[PDB]
Amino acid sequence: GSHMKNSVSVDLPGSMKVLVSKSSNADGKYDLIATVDALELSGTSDKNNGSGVLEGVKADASKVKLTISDDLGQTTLEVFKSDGSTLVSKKVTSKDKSSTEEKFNEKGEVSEKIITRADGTRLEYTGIKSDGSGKAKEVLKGYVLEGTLTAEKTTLVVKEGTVTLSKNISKSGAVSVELNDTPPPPPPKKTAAWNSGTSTLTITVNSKKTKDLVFTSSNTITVQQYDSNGTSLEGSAVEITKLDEIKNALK
Amino acid sequence: GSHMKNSVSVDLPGSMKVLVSKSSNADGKYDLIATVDALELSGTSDKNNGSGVLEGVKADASKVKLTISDDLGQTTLEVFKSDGSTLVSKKVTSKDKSSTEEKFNEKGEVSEKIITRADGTRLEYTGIKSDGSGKAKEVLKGYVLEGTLTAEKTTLVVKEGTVTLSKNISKSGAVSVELNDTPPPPPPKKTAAWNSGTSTLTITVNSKKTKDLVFTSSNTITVQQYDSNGTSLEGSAVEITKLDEIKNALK
Repeated sequence: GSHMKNSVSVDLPGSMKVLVSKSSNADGKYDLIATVDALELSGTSDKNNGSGVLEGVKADASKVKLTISDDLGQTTLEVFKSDGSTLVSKKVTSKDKSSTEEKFNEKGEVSEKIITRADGTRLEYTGIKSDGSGKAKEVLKGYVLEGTLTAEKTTLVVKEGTVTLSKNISKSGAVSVELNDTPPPPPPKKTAAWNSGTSTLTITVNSKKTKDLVFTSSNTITVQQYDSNGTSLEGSAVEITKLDEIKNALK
Repeated sequence: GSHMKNSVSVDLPGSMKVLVSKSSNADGKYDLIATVDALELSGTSDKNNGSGVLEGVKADASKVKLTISDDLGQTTLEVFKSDGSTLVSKKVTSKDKSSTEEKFNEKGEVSEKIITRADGTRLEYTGIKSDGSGKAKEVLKGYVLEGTLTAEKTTLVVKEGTVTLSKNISKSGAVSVELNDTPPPPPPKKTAAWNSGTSTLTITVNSKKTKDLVFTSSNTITVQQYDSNGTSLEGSAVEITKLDEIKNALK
């Protein structure tokens, strides 16, 4: 790969290496050389520990820039369009093996982002919108949490029955958790009044009369409905002819 | 079948016929003859309209008695054991074609009873016990209602969901109806408190702490239960290793 006479090799975060000249040149700057994805990057630095900025040009004229932090604890690898300013990809890697990788839309704005923690768990963001929202996924050991992203926080949601658990992660990385239980409305209870004089059972639900069941001198049962206000009967009484029709009227 | 010289034939309820002599005998009583189920029954009456009591003896010595009401509106056909007093069957039939038929246990007590109304609907009682209870069935046009019998009333029951409809019929035949709705208890609602200092969500149900969910600095979730009183934690925290275990803890 990269070769430099009278150089020291420096190991970098992200499984990269930079060669730094043992000697400084006329300006007292040190030469830096690195090969990243088979492209040679080069720069000069005031320092000789391996920190600085290295640059190169892909065969398709894309511009590549590798920035190495002063203490060697972090690398930033950026790929631009040929203009040298519209980002195509960006990966920041720290010595503890955590990292942030971004993909960009055609205008150079972040459209996807993967945060890899030092322990290998990940936050994966896709479909990022200009207001900072998007779809979110937290990849943990043994399982994946799903949710959404806003500008201030990532909200991962687990649902079971009527219970919702929300794990919120601020851009700072602070965690806060909430739980909600929204039980369905209790079904309104049927009550009934019996008028022995008219052999009529009047059912009520939610304080409204719903129907009259008449138990006739002919040993039959009829059902008649009330209007939506429960004010008076509507239509005509219907004689029940099968058991399922009694059950239905009790629904 | 039955034959009598100088007699008039009288049609009776229950598709029976009695022959009555045109003349009274020395005592001024009239001869009555009838054939019921191929057995000739005979009696004498003070009256000549066909009312009275006729009796006969089956080939197995069972005693049969047919009583015809004074106005001919009702017949009672009883079959006894040879003692002439332990009932084996009894059928009362009215001119309007309603009827009551009873079967009896070996001690001559009613064990089953069918009431047939003039309109052909029926009440069917089986397994009648000495306290007057038993199983009940009302056979209506198009469907059958099921229930139970007590000494004072027959209670036919239709259930749908949590609703129970009861049709009560007194021994007099008066009808009264009731409805009950017993909704299940509303599921107790989960609530939770978040302690940011300990990154711990504490769930409560029915005013008792149920479990702690800890969201650790290692990007893991642990769950630990409280005792049945909700007083303090029990056992040891268990690390969640799959999504189903989070859902389970939310059940």
